[PDB]
Order: sequence, then structure tokens, then C-alpha cells
Amino acid sequence: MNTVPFTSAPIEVTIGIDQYSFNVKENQPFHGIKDIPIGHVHVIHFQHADNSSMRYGYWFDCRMGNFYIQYDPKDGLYKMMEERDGAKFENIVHNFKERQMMVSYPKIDEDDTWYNLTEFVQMDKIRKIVRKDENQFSYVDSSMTTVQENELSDPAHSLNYTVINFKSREAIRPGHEMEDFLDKSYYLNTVMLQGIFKNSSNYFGELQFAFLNAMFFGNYGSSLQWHAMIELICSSATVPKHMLDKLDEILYYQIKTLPEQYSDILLNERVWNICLYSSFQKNSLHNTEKIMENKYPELL
Amino acid sequence: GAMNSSNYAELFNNDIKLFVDDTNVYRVTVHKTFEGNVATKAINGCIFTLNPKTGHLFLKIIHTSVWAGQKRLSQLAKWKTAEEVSALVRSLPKEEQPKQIIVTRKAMLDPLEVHMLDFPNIAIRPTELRLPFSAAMSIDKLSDVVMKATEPQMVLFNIYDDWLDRISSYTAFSRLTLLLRALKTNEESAKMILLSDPTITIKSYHLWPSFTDEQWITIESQMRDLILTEYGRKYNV
Ligand SMILES: O=C(O)[C@H](O)c1ccc(F)c(F)c1
Repeated sequence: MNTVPFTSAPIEVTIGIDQYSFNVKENQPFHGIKDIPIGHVHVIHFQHADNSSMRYGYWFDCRMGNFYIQYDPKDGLYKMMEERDGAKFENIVHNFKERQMMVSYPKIDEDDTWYNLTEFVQMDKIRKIVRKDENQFSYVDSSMTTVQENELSDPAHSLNYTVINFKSREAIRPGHEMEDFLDKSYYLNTVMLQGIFKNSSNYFGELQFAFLNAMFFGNYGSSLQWHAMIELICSSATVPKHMLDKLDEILYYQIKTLPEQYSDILLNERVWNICLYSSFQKNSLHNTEKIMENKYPELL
Repeated sequence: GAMNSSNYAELFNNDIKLFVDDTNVYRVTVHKTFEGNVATKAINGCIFTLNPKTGHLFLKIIHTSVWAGQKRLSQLAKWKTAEEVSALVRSLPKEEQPKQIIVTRKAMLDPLEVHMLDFPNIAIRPTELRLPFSAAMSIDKLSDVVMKATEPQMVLFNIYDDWLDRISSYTAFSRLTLLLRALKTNEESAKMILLSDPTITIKSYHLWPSFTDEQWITIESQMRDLILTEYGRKYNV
């Protein structure tokens, strides 16, 4: 297990670590999070008590380095940093752990939720969507726009998701206009899977990352990307059986984890109704359809 | 955006634009079969593509062979319309290509946008006008060329005859839409009005009779009377 120590907590804040969250009071003796499961990416996220504007946070993998959080009173936020002196880092962690100044990552043994939400998410691919090469971790916040949003303004602070546009020359072969618009299999299988993503694992990883940024930060462009990647599969008549079965699993766990009270802002009625009831794959997402109909029947 | 009564003079400015009406593309007769089921038989149709400023009508005749062995013909007809409009645009010199294409039915928007992706600067717009272009097949010379066609064909017409020598394009379009609305509302009575004077004929190279200015005023009045008469009959007014 690994540890993200905190220099201090000078401002009252709600701290998220993956799907969990807890409140820290102003100047409370809080020095970080221990027992973080090795083998997965993680996200540590923040919402300030005095200013719920800007949710922000950091995607990281403790196998890539030793990371800690220190508040910056000039820029007014909790910043992730990397400690290159391992001896020094192990000493700081051991002292915080002995004084019991850390919360423990509260994973139930029966619970595979985090694995199920991040199965295909890899830190190296996160660092291509979120470009800041000098760090091994990646900063995301509620306001960051996507490359697609920007085309329709600071490029260094953008989310470089793969652009999906159903009414684009990339999506539509000259001479196959009706075919490609009504059945997006070409765009899915040749352009996206074979051409850009190389395999379904990378496609699902980006879909899962987009969902998590939508949910944890309220990042609107990420919600748009998540729905676009779902609709592209559902609107394709030819999809490998193993991709459809895996998509059903991915979506089930995402719908299961979504806060019930954010459904109105995180779920697009058109996309979901189209995908579950009108699309080529309307009968291929049995688990997702069942949870959606029982948890959010209003949306449908 | 959409084109309506507020921005109506836009139709007659110097930006080239075309209306596209797909109503008459896919046309059928419905009939009983020997076994007592119902079947359709397609008949030749047409795309009505009109420049409202100049009167130029690009009438693409849709021969029934284009439906052979195809499914979901009502959907296909929209895509075929868009394919043919795209082909027409590509066939025109650059300086004749439209800057806007206005579709009379919103279901044509996606088909046309998708076919026109190569032309990002041509705006594809709907309209809130209820235009009577479906009645184009009530114009005898247009119906005749459509029904006689044995293969796909494009025929060019000026739907305003020589009116633009004497009236503006706004007035010409208003006359056309009144005539077509009357033909749609009561075709027999409208044709009677237009042809009830044998001394006023249709020139070989025209679609409508050779009315003088004063006679056009009378005709337009009679067309308005016809439309109002039919409204009273319909609603018991
Ligand atoms: O004591 C320090 O040097 C800083 O407060 C600091 C620096 C690196 C860390 F890993 C850490 F948790 C705290």
C-alpha cells in the first residue's frame, strides 16, 4: 500500500480520494491518506469549504513516484508535488503514520468498484490527454475545456480528448453518406479503433476517464466526451461481441456509482433513450438498461 | 438560422440561394392486391430546386428505377435528394454555387448537411414558411416531363416565365406562391381560372399564360377568392 502525505491543511476543504470523500477543518491536524491500493490509478480531489467554485484535483499512480500535497497560499490551492529524496519521504510518511495523523483509504474487501471504474485507465494515457510533461501526475479541474469545445481558449490547459463529430468528413466517407451516418461502424472500427485508439482497451480507458472527470469535477466537456463515446458504439451495427459485453459492464458500474442527486446534470436524456431503446445495440446492454430503469426511470 | 417572415427580403438579395423541396421525390399509388393485401406502386417524381431571385428551377426527375430493390424508401428519398442537390452544386461553376440552401422540410437538414460537408461555407437552413411547392406537379408542363421520363433527367426551367421584365423578384415569388397555393387548395378551380380565356395562351417556352399586368391583377384576385372560398367550405365559415 502507498501513501500521499500532506504538509498541512490550512484551509477547510472537502477532500476526495477516488469515490470517497471526507471533510477537513481549517488548520486541523491532517497529514494525508494512507493504505492506497497499489495497481490502480487514483484521483485526489478538492472542493474548498469557503468557495465551492473550482473543484480541482490530481490523477496519479504511486508506482510512478512519491507524491505529497502542500497548500500554496499564493495560488490558493492544494498542490501535488513529487519528492525525489526517497529516504526523506519514507521518514516523513513513517512519522505521520506513527502519530496517526492520516486517514486510511476505506476500501471494503468485497468491493471492486474502483477497479471496475478504472479497468482500462492508464496513467500514461491520462498524461496524453492532460499535457504537462514535467510532472508524473495530472491536474484536472471543473472549468478546463476540451480541444473540441475550443474549436467551436488556452491550449496548454485543455483536455485533449479524441475529437468525435458525427457530421464531419472524418466520420463520413465520400460516397457512403447515408450508410456512414445511419450506421457508424466505419467510424468506430476503422477510423477510431484501428486508426486512432489501436484497440478497444484504449477506447474504453478514455471513456472511463471522461466519465470520472465529469463525475468528480463536474467537468462539462468530459460529460460530452463520455456520451459521445457511448453513442458511437451504440449507433454502430457492427461491434465485436466482447466490446458490447464489456461496455455493458463499464456502464453498469458508472450508473451504479453516480450520485442519485446529480442524475439531472450528468445524464443526457437524448443519448440514453436513443442508446437503450432506439439504437442498433438497444438490446445488447442488459445490465445497464436494468439499472437505469430501476434507478433513473424519470430520465427515460 | 431558420428563414421566416421577419427575414423575408433576404430571399431577394444578391447572395445566391436555393430552395429545395423533396415532397414529390417519392410518389406512390396505393392499391389492393389479389389476396386482399395493400401494395404500393412508385411513379416518377422530382426534386424541386429553385432560385427565388432569378426563377431558375433545376427540376431533377426521379425515375422509378432508382427505388428498385431498395428498402425504407421514404428515408432513402431524403438521402437521394441530398445526393442530387450536392451533385448539382458541384456541377455549377464556383461563382454560381449557392451561399445558402433552404430546405422546405426539416427532415432534409441532416441528409443535406452530410452530403455538403465538402462545402462548409454553404449554410443549410430550414424555414418557417409553409411553401406550396408540392403543387409543382399541378403545372402541366412540369407534370408532363416527369411522367414521360424513361430515365433520370435534369430539366431547367424559369418558373417566372418573363415576369422579371416587368416585376421585381419579391412580387414574382409572391405571385408564384399564390398560384401554387391555389393549385394545392383546389386544382380544378385554379386551372379553370388560369385557362378560362382561350385568347390568352401559354407560349411554347413558358409555363403560365401571357397575362397583361391588368389581367394578372384580376387573376391574383380570383386566386385569393378561391383560397378564401375553400377556407369557408372547409371550416363551415
Ligand atoms: O517537511 C517537509 O519538507 C515538507 O513539509 C514536505 C515535503 C515533502 C513531503 F513528502 C512532505 F509530505 C512534506
